[PDB]
Amino acid sequence: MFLLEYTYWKIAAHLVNSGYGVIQAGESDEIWLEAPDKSSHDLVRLYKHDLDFRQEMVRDIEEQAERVERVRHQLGRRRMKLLNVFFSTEAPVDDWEEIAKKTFEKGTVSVEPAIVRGTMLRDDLQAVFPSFRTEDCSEEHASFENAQMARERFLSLVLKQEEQRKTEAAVFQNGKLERENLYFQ
Repeated sequence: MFLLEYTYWKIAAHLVNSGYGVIQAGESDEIWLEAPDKSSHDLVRLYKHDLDFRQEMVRDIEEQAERVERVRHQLGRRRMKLLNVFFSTEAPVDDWEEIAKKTFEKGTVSVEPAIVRGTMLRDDLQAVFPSFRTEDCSEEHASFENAQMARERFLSLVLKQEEQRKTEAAVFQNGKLERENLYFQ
C-alpha cells in the first residue's frame, strides 16, 4: 500500500492499453512491456523499488543488462535496448543525477535508466510517460490505499484491452511531442 505503488499499476494500465504487449505481468514490483513500435527500444521495465544510494541504482542496471542478454537471444537483434523506470518515493541521496544522464551499455545491451520520484511525481511521470495523463493521477485519487484498487483495475483492464485492440485497428489519430533537451558543458 504505497503512493508509488498506485502509480506503478496505473502506468502498467496505460501502457498495455496503448498496445504494449505484457511480456510478464503479475508481480507486484516488476512488469515487462514489449515496445509495440519496435523502435530502438525493444521493451520497458517498470520497477517498484526505493533507492537510498546511487550505488544500488547502478547495481540494478548491472543485473537488468544480464536479464536482457537472455531476451536479446530470442529477439535476434544486434543490440537490445531496455527503458528501465524505477518507481521510488524519493531519489537517492547523492549523485543519482549522473545515472539518469548516462546510457548503461554492457556488451550488446543498452539500457536507459529513468526514475520517477514521489517528491515531484506529477511532472516526473509525464516526463517519462507523456502518454499518461496527470489528471488520471489526481491527488484525491492517488493514495496509499488506492494502490490496492489500482491493481484490481489493472487486472480488469488488461482483459478489457483484448476488446480494445480490435476497435483500435480503425486508427484515426496520430500525434508526437518532440521533447529534446540533452546537456552539454
